[PDB]
Amino acid sequence: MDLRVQELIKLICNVQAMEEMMMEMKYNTKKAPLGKLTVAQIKAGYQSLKKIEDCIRAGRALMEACNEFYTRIPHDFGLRTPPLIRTQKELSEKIQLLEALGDIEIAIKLVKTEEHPLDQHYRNLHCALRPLDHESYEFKVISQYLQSTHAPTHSDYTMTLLDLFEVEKDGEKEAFREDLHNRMLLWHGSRMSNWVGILSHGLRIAHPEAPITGYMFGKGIYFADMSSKSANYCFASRLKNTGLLLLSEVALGQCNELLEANPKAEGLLQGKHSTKGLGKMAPSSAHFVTLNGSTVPLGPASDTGILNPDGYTLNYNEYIVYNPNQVRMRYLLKVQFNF
Ligand SMILES: Cn1ncnc1[C@H]1c2n[nH]c(=O)c3cc(F)cc(c23)N[C@@H]1c1ccc(F)cc1
Repeated sequence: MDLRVQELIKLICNVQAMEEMMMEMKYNTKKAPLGKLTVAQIKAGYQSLKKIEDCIRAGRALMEACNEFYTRIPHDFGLRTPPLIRTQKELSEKIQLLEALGDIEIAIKLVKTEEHPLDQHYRNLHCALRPLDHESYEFKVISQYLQSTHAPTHSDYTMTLLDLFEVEKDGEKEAFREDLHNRMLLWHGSRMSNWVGILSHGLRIAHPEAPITGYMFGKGIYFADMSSKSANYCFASRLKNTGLLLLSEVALGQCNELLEANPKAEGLLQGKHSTKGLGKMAPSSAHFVTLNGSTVPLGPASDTGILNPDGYTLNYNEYIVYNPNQVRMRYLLKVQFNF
């Protein structure tokens, strides 16, 4: 490759990192190594999670259900009683875990070699990654957007743009809902473990067997107009301060705008093309710009005056599309997190 693209590839294709990351989520790799991971294993996971969600919707069976889960998706809690899976946060953790294994299952297949390995990993992605000049117009806007939509309540770090690549995933230009109005350039963040999957298969909706209570606005692909909302889903740390952020063209269409969580939001569409969870603070439109016919919601964020008298109010917006054909990957940011 070019060196910058080589180091990116190195970075995301590091299986030792993937292993470290999974141990950090308390997954037992000694017992179920990542190289012995299969689609069937991971479905078995979902099927046992579904059975747990069932017990929370209904009311004993939960101990049977949690055990089956831990049998099929081994964990490592050491000498402590393995905890039960009982709260919304807990179940959503288990889903973040399984998603991640699916992306690793994918990476491990892909990183197998027959050319230099890094050049092989790269080719098998089927997605052009192109480093951009830091003096260029596109880098200017992206930096401004990165910083200017850093949310005031994600004050625990800053981000530094280390490097920028334009992304072009085979298939996407053509599949894309070019026709839909309301097209915006929006963020997506994810665990480092997941990039080989996302680059090679694209952003995907939730797995079919995934429990729906995990998903605030149902099983779509989620985006923010607030860089740090997305960046939080990188799960970076002082120990692992290099992450990646995605910018994608998102064909939003008419938005069904929602004040609070509804996992059945997808059936609420009834003609519309996306869900938008309304936030307290959002970038203001007097400040937007256009990059290749996609609106870029430049910061800073302002009180939108939005309020949910019924309960919890979102701090910042989110957008959910329920078909990959509404997403076109566009730029990938290499970001240093400064804690
Ligand atoms: C954890 N996860 N797995 C796939 N997608 C995600 C999240 C997400 N990933 N990345 C983003 O940029 C994002 C931007 C949002 F405004 C909102 C988001 C996300 N919510 C998604 C979410 C959060 C909790 C949950 F239980 C399920 C889904």
